[PDB]
Amino acid sequence: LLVTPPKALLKPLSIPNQLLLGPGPSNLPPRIMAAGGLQMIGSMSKDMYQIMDEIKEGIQYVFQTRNPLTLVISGSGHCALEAALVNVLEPGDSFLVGANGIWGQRAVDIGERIGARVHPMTKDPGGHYTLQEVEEGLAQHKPVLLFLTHGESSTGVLQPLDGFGELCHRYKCLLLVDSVASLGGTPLYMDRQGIDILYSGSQKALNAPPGTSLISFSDKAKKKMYSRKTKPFSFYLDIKWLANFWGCDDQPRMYHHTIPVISLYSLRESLALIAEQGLENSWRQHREAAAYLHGRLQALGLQLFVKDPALRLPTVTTVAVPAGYDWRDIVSYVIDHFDIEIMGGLGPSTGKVLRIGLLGCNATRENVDRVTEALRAALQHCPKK
Amino acid sequence: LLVTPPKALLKPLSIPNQLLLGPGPSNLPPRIMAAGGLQMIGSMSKDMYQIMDEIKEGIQYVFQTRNPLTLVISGSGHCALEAALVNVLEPGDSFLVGANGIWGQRAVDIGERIGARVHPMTKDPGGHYTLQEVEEGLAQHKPVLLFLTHGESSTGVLQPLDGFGELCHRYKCLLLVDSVASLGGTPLYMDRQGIDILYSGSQKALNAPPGTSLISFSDKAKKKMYSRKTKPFSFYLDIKWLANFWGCDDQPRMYHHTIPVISLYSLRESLALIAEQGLENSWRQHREAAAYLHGRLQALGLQLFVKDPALRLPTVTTVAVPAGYDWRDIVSYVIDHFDIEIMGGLGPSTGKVLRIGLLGCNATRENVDRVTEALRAALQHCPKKK
Ligand SMILES: Cc1ncc(COP(=O)(O)O)c(C)c1O
Ligand SMILES: Cc1ncc(COP(=O)(O)O)c(C)c1O
Repeated sequence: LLVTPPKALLKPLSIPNQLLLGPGPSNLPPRIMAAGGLQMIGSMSKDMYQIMDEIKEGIQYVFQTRNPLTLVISGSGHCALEAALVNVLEPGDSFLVGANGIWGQRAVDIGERIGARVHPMTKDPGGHYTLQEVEEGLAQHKPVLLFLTHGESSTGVLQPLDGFGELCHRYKCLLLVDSVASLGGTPLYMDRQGIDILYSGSQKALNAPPGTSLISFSDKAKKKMYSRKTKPFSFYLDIKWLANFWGCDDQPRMYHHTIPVISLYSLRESLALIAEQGLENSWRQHREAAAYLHGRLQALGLQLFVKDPALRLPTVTTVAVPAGYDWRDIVSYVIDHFDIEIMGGLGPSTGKVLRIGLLGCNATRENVDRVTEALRAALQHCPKK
Repeated sequence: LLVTPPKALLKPLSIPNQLLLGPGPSNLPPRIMAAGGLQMIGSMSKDMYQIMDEIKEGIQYVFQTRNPLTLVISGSGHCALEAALVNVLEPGDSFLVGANGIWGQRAVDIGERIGARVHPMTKDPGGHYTLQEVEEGLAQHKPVLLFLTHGESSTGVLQPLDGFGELCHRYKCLLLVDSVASLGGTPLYMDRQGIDILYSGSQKALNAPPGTSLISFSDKAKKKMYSRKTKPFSFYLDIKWLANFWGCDDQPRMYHHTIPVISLYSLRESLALIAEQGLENSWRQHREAAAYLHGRLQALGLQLFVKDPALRLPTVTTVAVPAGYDWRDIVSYVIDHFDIEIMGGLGPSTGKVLRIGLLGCNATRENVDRVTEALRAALQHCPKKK
């Protein structure tokens, strides 16, 4: 044979112990690890459908929606975003985007690829959108769809959502919201806030492993996706097929693709955990953990990148890189000496920030203390121009 | 709150003990279960990249390729097929498809959606392509890409592959092969056989959980994907981005999407297990387990759907549904009474066949015997038309 068994593969798997305090993925609690170690069941068995149905109820709970077109996307946060866009948007459709961070920039990229006429509302990192600004975009561009990031994990921003749905609906625009970083960490009410498409991911405050994502569509969104003149560019993400297999339509489930059974166990357990805790209690925990972190970072002489506390995303905090340091030095020091992962910036915030995540079971004052101690040490050991 | 905590989630997760002898997914051996129970590491950590590098080596081993553009797709087998098509095919490209089962039909569907000029070579379930049939399509349709299913798990057919890559190259056509159901279970040699795009899935003979897939691209395929004057319709599956993050190009790894860290542990362990067994040993195991199943099925009075033994896929065996039975009765009998899963047909083979899988750790004499006794029972106790 051309290729021999890889020597490295003949060694056993060995992973380091890391406290993951960046913007995700987050460490896994015991129940979620335990679920990940379970045996397979048939991907189209009655028992699998029951688990799926329970996951659906769980998503409806954490999104606060009664939308029946609610399901799991078999891919990461990006894949749920792509699923929303390739299904809602048809070539030529006007697409208004909140490009105030990497996530709006990604929505622009996807939208251009699938033929939308994309209209970015570009805002410096750290900014958020007002009702006035969005209405100017609706006036100008008459979009079929608005994208807004709820939790801007690249900039640390918590985007207000009240009023945007009603505004979009007046202009016959659908409202698409990214809650990958905000879900479970901060108030969110899909139906009350008139959101038409809402997606999140498994690996942020839910503390499930990365690889799945959560999505829900309103009746107005469904009407668009189900009256397209062309098929979506994606078969894997075609919502008509996915809606059927997830039991969201009035037909028996037909095979589309094999769902990630073991990941669905773990997701089920992550939704059970937050259902046990209670949404509002989870919001409380994150709010207070972030407030504690903010004060500890400030005591170090560090400056929070988002100055208005009301606009700070509890789950991902941005810290202005301290003058004189190489942020890469700080990030490396924190993992190398304290086995804690934090991150620098991303997209427009690249080079400008450090990012510290407080996600679910890892949103604790203990972890705030750990990362604060590690940052303190990095500031006095990392070289300062 | 509009929605209160679902009471069903407040109960513990419980799963039944099922022997999965369908065409996939397969049961997990203990080492793969154990990998899936591990703690997280950073998704862009040095240690993660090492694990990715080892998985890449494991893919190059099981595919038998030295292609540097080899990586995991963060999606099921369908996602790897879509990744191949959306990156290789530009709107208007001629696309020749071996449409001899559901997998060719799905390639047609994707090709149509992404604006290719699709030319199906249609065949009835059980059919396979000869070199002369493919050359007639290559001459008539001038394709930039041919899709062939290697292991046609919906029909039980093993498509010969020798010489198809060379033939395609003579017509300046890329060869894309689906080996989701064949990999590990039957001979396959990506570079030797001139295959330009090869993909497989995690949940068949590798016995990993479903949801990841394996893909490799030749330099000829890479040239086409990196030479197009349109961006692919997908960001999530854009090969330029994926190649970078998987360490296949000249640039620092950039964040694209978060890879499924835990699934990569388990996929890594699955590649380690087959690297421990040895490809050829795995081929022998499957060949012998299937030969045994074929004998035991025929001794029951059942007819194998693929009449030419050389065309029989070891990993997935199609059986004619016996006259007078509702195949649904047989399949439900077997899971309801024995906790054994088998399947009916799929796409064109629906209603025509039962499908029995022998995949990796499940490809054993003991499991052939269990399914044989289950079918014996089902034949004795399922209603037969008057
Ligand atoms: C707000 C936000 N949106 C989208 C994503 C993308 O998720 P993924 O990395 O899982 O594709 C992330 C990581 C995120 O924080
Ligand atoms: C040959 C073959 N191709 C493709 C698929 C689809 O794979 P998945 O369900 O993982 O998307 C299967 C199941 C298969 O046996």
